[PDB]
Amino acid sequence: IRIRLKAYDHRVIDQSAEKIVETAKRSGADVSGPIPLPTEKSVYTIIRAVHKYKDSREQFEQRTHKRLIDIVNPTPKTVD
Amino acid sequence: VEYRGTGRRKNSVARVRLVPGEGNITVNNRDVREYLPFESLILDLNQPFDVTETKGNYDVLVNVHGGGFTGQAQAIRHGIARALLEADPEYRGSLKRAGLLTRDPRMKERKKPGLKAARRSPQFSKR
Amino acid sequence: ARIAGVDIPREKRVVISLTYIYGIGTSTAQKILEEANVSADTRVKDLTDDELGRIREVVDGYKVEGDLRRETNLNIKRLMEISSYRGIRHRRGLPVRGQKTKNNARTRKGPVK
Amino acid sequence: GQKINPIGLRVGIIRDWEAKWYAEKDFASLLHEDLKIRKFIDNELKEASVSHVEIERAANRINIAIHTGKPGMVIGKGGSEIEKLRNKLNALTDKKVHINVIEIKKVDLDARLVAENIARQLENRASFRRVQKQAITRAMKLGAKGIKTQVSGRLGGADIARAEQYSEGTVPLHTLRADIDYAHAEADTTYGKLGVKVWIYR
Amino acid sequence: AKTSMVAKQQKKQKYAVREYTRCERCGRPHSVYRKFKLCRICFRELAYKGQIPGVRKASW
Amino acid sequence: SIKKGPFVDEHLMKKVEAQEGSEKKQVIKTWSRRSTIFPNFIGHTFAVYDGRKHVPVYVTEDMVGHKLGEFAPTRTFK
Amino acid sequence: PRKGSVPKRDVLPDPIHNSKLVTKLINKIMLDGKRGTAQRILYSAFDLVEQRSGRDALEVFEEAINNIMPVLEVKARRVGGSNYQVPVEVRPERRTTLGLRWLVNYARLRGEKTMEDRLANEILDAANNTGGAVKKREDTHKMAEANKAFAHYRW
RNA sequence: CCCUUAAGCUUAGUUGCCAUCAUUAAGUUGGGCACUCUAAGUUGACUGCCGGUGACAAACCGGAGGAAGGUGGGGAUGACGUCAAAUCAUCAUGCCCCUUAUGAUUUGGGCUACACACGUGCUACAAUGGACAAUACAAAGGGCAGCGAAACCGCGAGGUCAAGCAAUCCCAUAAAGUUGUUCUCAGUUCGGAUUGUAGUCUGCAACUCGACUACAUGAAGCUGGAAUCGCUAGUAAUCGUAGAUCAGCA
Repeated sequence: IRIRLKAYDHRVIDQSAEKIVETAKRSGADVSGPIPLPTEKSVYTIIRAVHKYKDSREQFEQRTHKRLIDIVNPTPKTVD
Repeated sequence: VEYRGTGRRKNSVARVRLVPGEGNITVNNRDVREYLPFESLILDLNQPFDVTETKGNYDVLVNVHGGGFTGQAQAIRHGIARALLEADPEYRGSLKRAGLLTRDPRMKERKKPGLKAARRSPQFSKR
Repeated sequence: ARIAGVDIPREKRVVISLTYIYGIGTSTAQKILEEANVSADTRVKDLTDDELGRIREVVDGYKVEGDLRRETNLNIKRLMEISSYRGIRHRRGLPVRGQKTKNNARTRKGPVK
Repeated sequence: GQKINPIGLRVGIIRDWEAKWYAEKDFASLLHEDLKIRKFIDNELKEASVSHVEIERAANRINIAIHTGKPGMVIGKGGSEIEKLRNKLNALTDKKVHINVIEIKKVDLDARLVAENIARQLENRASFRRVQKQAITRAMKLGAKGIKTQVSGRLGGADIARAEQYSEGTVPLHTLRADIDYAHAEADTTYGKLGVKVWIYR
Repeated sequence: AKTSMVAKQQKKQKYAVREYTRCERCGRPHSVYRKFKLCRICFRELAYKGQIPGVRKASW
Repeated sequence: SIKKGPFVDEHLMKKVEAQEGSEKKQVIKTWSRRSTIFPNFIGHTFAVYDGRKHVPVYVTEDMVGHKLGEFAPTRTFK
Repeated sequence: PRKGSVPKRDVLPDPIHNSKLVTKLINKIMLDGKRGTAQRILYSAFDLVEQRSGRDALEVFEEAINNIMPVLEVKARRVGGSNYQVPVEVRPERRTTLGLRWLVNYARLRGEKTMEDRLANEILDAANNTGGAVKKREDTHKMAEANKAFAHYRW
């Protein structure tokens, strides 16, 4: 089933992992617990000076949080 | 028994157990001299035994990985020190008048964006 | 000394030290060693009487010419002398190559700085 | 001579990364419609008190929270205003559905409406000073740790104009963790094109 | 053009690649990106206050 | 360059083969430098220039690996 | 650098030569940062020196430093009202740390074809006096051994 | 102060790191343990009286110090105002102008190419050094239009673009310090400049409208003027996997 987890903040994907685990925990299954993954990032650099000014440039990018979870008990107890 | 053979320096870690009985440090099914390129200092990576007054104490079953080779070594300045410190718990109050038991000296920094090479920036043509 | 014109130097290996004489040299010289027992010996003045005969009868039978085709330069120029390229728009116009004729340094066509 | 945007730094850290969603596959064109719907309460609503906006869509389940400005005068009667607002929103294909409402208060508490509001009542040949200082007091009378409002572009009645910034002491910007905020006033009338500056502590 | 070179680009000048990316609501041809479909000073306003997510100004 | 489709023009070489009825030579006039050529070129100029006219060009067994007006003057030294 | 008092900041360790001066000169001769290359030049090129030059460079390393290191220096130091230089006392970090580069600037001097053998030929006709390595030391050290100057200065 | 690395409780202790199990070509199949920061939500720190007093006027020194020098490198942080400049030209401008030409179609042409004198970023100017070769390490973009494995076309400006498809997982010789084939100081097997042959592949068309190149044309060259280049740790010496930008190429 290799269900996925994907985000951009460091508080919206821990919730993803934890809360799908719990949704499966609230009812009977030997479903899997929290399996966190590292914090990845998505860069984007570009000149800001309206003219030909450069080298006064500060790093500018974003953080793409990507987690993963397994559902290790397919059940009619807590599936959807 | 010596567990927690650990200790890292310059983005290149290893984990080096220590075995009760004799002593022979052995990374990646090789020796302290036949995995590092030539770098005549195979006995140096184990001077954490020659600042120790005894060297052949505990066999390893070590492992490696990393990016280069210079950072790969000189961390095992702890590959003995960490597990060795742990099993021999005498090793904090008698192991620093040489400078072994814990050291963790330097590491890396950010390649500056727009500059030639971090510290190196656009040079001046003339004036 | 014998392969084409003369080539004198010693103490070195004959395998690629052919670079002097036009068309071919060193690189191809050590890559064209397609004969019966011809090879670099580091004794350019020894060990050689008849081997050169066969490994030269090739160079005459090597219809790909070398020096003999030094003139394919001149003759491909001859085709182009209608102001086209490499002879008219590169020799009759007195310009440089690299298609940076002049933004960097240039000694071979313009030898005067 | 630089105090850069804290609209542009204090995001996610305390005030949170506003634009919200991932989308597994549709990446460029669910945003090809987002500026036009997120800025739809400032373009088809005529830049009216919008304090901040948002986008939220995966799962093909869009909703978007919004102040709805100061509500009641735009809404009116029985709700036959915002139904046509939704008529104007989704009918692209299904774009910007269910754009909900939590009401907002105190026009003179927060810089966002104040910005284009004081891009309005200075330039009317009235001693723009007399009203500059007016909404300066009215929003430094509440009790925030100040609002430093000042006109930077084209004061006066004579030709050659400067950036005279008439601020009032203290309104921080270097409380890196807390939020300081810039809501801007890009307007004009009869005379050139004007510039004003605003900085609040909440 | 710039204020009239919008259709020429994002209409079909009849080859695969004669579309050269330009800021969505602008005309600047240099400094652009497809999956952002915009530019430098025709795009920046967004990651101020959050209209683009997870964009911290520094500290990778 | 490549093999497999020298890029004989559709319009241009149509103008040739159907204007190559007789020996009458009306060659290009095309002020265009993009063509590609056959063995059946028959005595005529080209116009491989666009200043304010149309430029006579090489006709007989000219440059043989090319697909354009390689010999056509527009400028020189000064 | 408002302050100063900086040391060598290194615990000179050696491989299998047992010395504290054969590890502080391995980085000076280290051509374009070559550890093993210089390590093989200090265990096979510095050990075969006797075969080529004459004597080995193992315990004769003190004769290639003590019999070449100068004392009086040449640094401008205004004092009183004129303009005369004053020599600094040859200290361990200002005589052995700077007086041990007699193998990097002299490696490209010996004109004996083989540069590797020319680098090992720096121990011959240089360990004593009147050589090609102490020729620049006699034009410096011997310049203030009799002509005394200010003694109540700061340096 | 929130953050980039940091003994760390750990935790993803599955694709993770491999003492415990030898079921481990990167399909870390594995315990679904760890063995340890490690894969961050990083968490600590600090003048900490400090061992001292300056005779005291606070501080700071340092006894070695918590795993990181006195704010933890310190990332981000940017006094008034000087600067008629930074934009009328990539952007938005108050301002008036050619108006079947200054726009305009592809273009002829052209911000590379002369008749020259200087600024440019490194590889130039052999006795551990090329044309040349068996060939250790992966960082980190990636990739829904991409990279090519172990094997490999190794002649480049890649290709079948075939298999794992966000820690991994593809560019894998990444280039050197690892044995160093090869050319004993003649412009000499150092050369990739022109007088030469021209080429990897994606173009609606290389004559003046870039390349670097291998087929190797063997030139600039042998330490430096009135005229020039990193600097107390891995930053640079040298390159380095590649490519954002985009149908060629840093």
